[PDB]
Amino acid sequence: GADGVGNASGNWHCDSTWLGDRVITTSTRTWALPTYNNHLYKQISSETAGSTNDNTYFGYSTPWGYFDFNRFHCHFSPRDWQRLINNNWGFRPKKLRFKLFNIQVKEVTTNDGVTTIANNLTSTIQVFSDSEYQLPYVLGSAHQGCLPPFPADVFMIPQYGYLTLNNGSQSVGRSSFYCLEYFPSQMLRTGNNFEFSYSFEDVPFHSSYAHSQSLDRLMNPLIDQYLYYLARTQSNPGGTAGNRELQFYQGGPSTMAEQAKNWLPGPCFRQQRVSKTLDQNNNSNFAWTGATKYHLNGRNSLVNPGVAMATHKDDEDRFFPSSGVLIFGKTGATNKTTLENVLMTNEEEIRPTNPVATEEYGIVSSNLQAANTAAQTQVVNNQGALPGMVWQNRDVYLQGPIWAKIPHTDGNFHPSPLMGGFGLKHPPPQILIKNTPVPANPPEVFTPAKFASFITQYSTGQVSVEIEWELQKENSKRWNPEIQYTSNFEKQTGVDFAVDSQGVYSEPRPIGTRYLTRNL
Amino acid sequence: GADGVGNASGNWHCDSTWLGDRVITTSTRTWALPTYNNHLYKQISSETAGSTNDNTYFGYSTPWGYFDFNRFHCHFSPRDWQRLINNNWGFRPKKLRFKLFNIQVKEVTTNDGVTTIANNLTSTIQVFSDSEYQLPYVLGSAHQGCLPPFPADVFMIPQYGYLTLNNGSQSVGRSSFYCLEYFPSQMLRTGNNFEFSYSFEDVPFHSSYAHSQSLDRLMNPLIDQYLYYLARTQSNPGGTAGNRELQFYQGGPSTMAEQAKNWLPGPCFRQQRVSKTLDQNNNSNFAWTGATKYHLNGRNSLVNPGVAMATHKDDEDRFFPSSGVLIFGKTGATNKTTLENVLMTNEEEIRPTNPVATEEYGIVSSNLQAANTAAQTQVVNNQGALPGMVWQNRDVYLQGPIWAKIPHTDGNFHPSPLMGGFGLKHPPPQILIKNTPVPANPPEVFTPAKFASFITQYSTGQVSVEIEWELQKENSKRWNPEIQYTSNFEKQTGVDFAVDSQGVYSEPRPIGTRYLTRNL
Amino acid sequence: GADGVGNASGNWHCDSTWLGDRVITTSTRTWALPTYNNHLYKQISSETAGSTNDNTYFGYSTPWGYFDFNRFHCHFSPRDWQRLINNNWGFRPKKLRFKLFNIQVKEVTTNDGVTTIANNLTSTIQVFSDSEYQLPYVLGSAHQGCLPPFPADVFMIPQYGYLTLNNGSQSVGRSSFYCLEYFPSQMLRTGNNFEFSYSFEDVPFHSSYAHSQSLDRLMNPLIDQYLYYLARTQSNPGGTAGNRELQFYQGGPSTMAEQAKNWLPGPCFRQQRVSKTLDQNNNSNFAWTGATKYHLNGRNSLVNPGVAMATHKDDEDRFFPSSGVLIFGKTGATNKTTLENVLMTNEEEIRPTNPVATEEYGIVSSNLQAANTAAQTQVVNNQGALPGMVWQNRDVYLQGPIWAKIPHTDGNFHPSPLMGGFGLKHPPPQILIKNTPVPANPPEVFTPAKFASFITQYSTGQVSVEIEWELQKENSKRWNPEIQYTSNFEKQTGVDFAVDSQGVYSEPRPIGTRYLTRNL
Repeated sequence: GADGVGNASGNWHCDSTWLGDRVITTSTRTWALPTYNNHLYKQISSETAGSTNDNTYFGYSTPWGYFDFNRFHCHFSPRDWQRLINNNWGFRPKKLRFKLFNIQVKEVTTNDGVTTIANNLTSTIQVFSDSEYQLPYVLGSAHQGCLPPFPADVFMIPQYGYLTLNNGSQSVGRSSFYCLEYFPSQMLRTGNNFEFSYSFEDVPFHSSYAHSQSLDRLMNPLIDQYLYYLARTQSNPGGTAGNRELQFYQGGPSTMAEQAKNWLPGPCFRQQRVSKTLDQNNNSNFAWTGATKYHLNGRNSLVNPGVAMATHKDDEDRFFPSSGVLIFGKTGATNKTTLENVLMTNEEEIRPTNPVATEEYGIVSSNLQAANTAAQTQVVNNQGALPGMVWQNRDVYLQGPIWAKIPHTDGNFHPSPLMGGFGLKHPPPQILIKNTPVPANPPEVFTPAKFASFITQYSTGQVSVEIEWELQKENSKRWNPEIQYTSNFEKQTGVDFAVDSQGVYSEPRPIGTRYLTRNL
Repeated sequence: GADGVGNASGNWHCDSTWLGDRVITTSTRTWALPTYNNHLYKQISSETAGSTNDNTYFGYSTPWGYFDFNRFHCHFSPRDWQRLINNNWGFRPKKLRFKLFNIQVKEVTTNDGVTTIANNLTSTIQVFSDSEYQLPYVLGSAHQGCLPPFPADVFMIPQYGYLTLNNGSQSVGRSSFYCLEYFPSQMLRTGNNFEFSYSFEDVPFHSSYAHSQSLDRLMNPLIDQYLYYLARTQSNPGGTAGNRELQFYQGGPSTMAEQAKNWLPGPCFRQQRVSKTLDQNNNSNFAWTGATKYHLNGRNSLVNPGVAMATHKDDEDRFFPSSGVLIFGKTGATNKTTLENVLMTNEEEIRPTNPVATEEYGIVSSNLQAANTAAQTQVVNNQGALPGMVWQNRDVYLQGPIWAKIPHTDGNFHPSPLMGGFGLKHPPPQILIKNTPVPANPPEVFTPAKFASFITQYSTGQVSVEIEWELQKENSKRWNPEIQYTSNFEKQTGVDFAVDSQGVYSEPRPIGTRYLTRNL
Repeated sequence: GADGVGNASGNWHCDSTWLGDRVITTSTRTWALPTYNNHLYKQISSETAGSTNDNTYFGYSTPWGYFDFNRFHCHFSPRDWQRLINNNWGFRPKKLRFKLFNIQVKEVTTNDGVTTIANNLTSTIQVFSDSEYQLPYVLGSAHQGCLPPFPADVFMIPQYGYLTLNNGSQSVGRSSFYCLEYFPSQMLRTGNNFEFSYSFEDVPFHSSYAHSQSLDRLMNPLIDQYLYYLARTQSNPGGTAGNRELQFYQGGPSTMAEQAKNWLPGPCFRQQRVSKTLDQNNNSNFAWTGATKYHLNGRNSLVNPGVAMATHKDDEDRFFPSSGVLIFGKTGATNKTTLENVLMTNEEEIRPTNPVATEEYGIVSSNLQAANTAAQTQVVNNQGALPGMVWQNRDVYLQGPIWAKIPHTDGNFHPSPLMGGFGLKHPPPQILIKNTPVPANPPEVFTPAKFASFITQYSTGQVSVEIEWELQKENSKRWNPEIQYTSNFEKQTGVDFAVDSQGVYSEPRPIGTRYLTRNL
């Protein structure tokens, strides 16, 4: 930064600019940063609370905080989100610009029950972004602490901490320890400000479209194929006795199912089906026991949300995959709630290309039939990738994560975040912030020991983030109208996506991007 | 077009030019276009014939016709096909040029049983190609209606129609309706002609070679490995009692199966085995019941032909996969025939890299053995892709489809048409053609109602299509002779791939591209 | 036109181009033109059918036809209409381009019950547009005969005819007679084509927005005015006796109605209220008797639809103004139908600025009160314009008229078509078309008499019209989502705005432009 105490270090700019094929969404917020761990790095482990072999962990908690803006509703208003999803077949991020400014560091003293807060003008904060991706990257794990959806809210910066390898609650030899004061970081007083600019690597557009066709129906309904299939292994029964014969027909309008096809549905990893009407569910706890989960190094980790698959079948609304959806809270919901409080997203738009998450991929022959032996088949619950598969990624939601970091590995298959958004090798850097320690008066005779005695203080200020988004226009020749995301129209006690009488902003429903349709 | 009634709008050119590494195959045909649906767009659905939940559909039938040239024998004579497959390791399309010309529109009137046909000189046809891929793409579904194999035949243009999303026999909200008079289309009288040129996107060469080695045999037979494997978990029995011991040998000439390898066979999705000798098949109808089929949105769709896999084992000719082959008709075969009438293709050339379609991929251990517990394994009927798999695509046949359109999706795995040919994001555009309506005399007092009264008329003309193909030469150092595609040699009542006494052209057998061999 | 018989005189182009702030909508149709009045100009009058003093008329019917493209659905598909109304605050026409081409003139002869139709190559049609507005302008009267909504339909050109001044069924001295062969007109054979280009005069954008505020509520709810009003003419009663006093309060949050305001609702001309539930209506025929109608030269003409006013009150959906709405037919509705067959439009979006069509404008004091005299007031059913009135024009609908011609008069007040659309001093010219007479063989000895003997013939061809529209973008800062025009979403037997099984295109509902909101 440049000037001194009585000069503001940056303006409030929160806006959205729709120009041509791009949109630039700027958002500004006010934040508050406490002092974490009394300026201490501490190791954390599951030893303190026994938990279970699956939940064991080992790691470190740091005094540093961090800035999270990895949810769309940070950058989008409900109206701006509506322009996007109604008018466009896809979008991707292009550029990023981050700013801290108008920094204030307060000192707080407690005497005789009365708490007093005063400006500390000479105290600093430390801020650095990790550009080289050297620290553990905890973004993209869909935690709390992101900038709020509503510009008028004030949010508290979350604490930074990370996990590493472990054996039980202990640490193995490969466990890493990172001191974050071992990086260069800019130190800022009230006149100083912080900024950096970032540029997204090239990624495919998100698909904001739903298919208007299905794989199995891509044919011409009027015309008959020139390819035979095997229709019958017996002669047409007259009610007397079946006689062995091989009969071949041509796929045609009459029978589409038997007709030949070039393509196959996407892969599935199956999951249990749960009903929203309680009396239709089994009486037992199958949530963890009957769960679909993957086994890694003796740990069973639930598969959530998992491979993208349609949530329910054509006519069945009430069923949902046990682990196979994203679930959001309604406003004023605790960390433990019932079905009425949650907001539950479903992917019904991927039914054309994708299996239903709660049902089989297909069925496959298990044996070699003969004259005495009868044909047997087995059900395919899980299927990996086969040549000729097509699928869709999970949808992105106004409340959902924007990106996640692709791990650094020898290989990956079609990397995309299974929660949603844009897989990135070099995602937006983590921004880390801390209150610099201010010692309380030292003893006046030299002792080597650690101080532990500090002035309790916190800092506040504003942060603005600006992302440039690229749009993919809708080319469709469809005659009839599209589906659109609309407002309620009929009267109601309060406006959706607006504050109530008490001042509490709320988002009544999740909103996905897939409305406009295109051919498959 | 340019000139008037009595001037021909284009020459007949049907030929093939083999030059260097390319071949240019031009083919001309004569066509006839009727009037479909009495100039009406009509919705079609399975409601009219109940069928079954798997065969339900919803869609639209259009007055428009379309040109199909998506089979090799359109562009290739049996001799030209023989030069290709004997001399070359691969081929791919490069350029495309399409022409309509010599257009004639006849009016037909029926009085007192006598049908009279006359030229209508002022009537037009409408032709447009969809360059932007905005309409449902029904090509690549292997329907009839393509240009005939034999240049002297006349073919009738098929009717255009498409399917969209449905719930049962009804339409959901995403069902699309396309009016094809909502595109710009060129209107042509007898002097006018139509042309456009297309350029194929870059695709890999088809493999016209068969491997001369197998994955498991890629080793050196003379030399012994330096890698141990676990040969025995007991001591060599003397006929007294087995004793626990671990014994390691080196893979060598003696035991190749136990020897270590870098690669794995391609993925499989298994299918039932059917015998061409009727008495060896089970007595039951397993065709649909014992079928291998995939489940998509509550519909069971047969998997045909499916993932490329060898049709039968080494010595077993008579068995074939239930759904796992392409099947062609002999001349004069109905839409329902027995085994003698069909022409059945097999892939035996992919036995080196690919599983047998009718048998297991492998076997895998199902449990953790201990002192009391005995080792158990389970059979792998289906396998998705694993690191280190190699496979071959299904072969292309003189009768088979050339290309198919890769769907527009977020992801796909090794897209290739499972029927065969070249997967294309931007395939050759659909060419759509229609007879422009000519109204019968109007009533002479104004009524708003739809006419429904038209002059019955049809159009004929010639169409030529020219594709430029790129060739991949045979580099082999193989000493001994290759296998080749040869003619019969011995006498027979009639020439193969030639007309009979009655004038009916016929193709006696399917012909694939894989003859010449190369190392694996 | 240029070339001869066997060369098409123009291409089919039907499309829509959305570029920046403009949209260019081209539409092509096929038409059929009969021979009207056996080539005769005939006078028409109400003398033939007595009717009533209000319905008397005098005029002329002409052999000429005319082209009508004065409805939006000619130029807009239901999807293109949806892009417009969802994304924009207004639109107006800019340019116009009209084309006739591919002309065909058929001769038709009837012998012994068999009707024969043949091309007549040397026969012509006559086409002229009236650029100087010299003929009676019958467009904008919302008649039938316009190009159909659906491009695949064929329409018959309506007959041209006009009315002039009359006394009863007779003609006064100012009655005008127009011969349309007294204008220059282009004569076209099958090779010839017709074209002209037109440019709309500058008009205000249509308002495609609904107001998000009302006139009476424009104030600040939190703050109290500095202006007093007279609250009470008696002292606050204690239950004993009222005492004369004058008391003044300040308009504030509590009482908004009494608060001072700068503006007034638009003018009203009142109309009767009819309920869609039959049992709530009076039992009588009040349709014509209780109608709202204006009296001009001894004729009572119904006021339809009339001055723009909200159709119903806030909570009352079922009521509608007797004459005060536009009413459309469902497909397959006769010229006499019941309530179920009609499609009825309502303006609820003008409730903020406009009176309810079925209720009073206001109430006004009728007398000078004194000590003995009590205050009296009268209801205002009709109100002309007052200083400080604001209002909204009636909405435009996909089925409704685009423009109407402002009469040429000494004065007008806020000219806009009361049906809807754009008032134009110089609207798009009338295009007039006729089949040129071809005489049957003359008698071979000279007679002066009129022929009356002609070859019966008709003509067909294609017509394309292209309008360039200018758009007004949506600038709103509104946080929450807008209302949008959406598709059905839930399943149904057939797609809306699409053909049925029989081929009949239908529009299920009327669609207005007002969805997006802006402040008042």
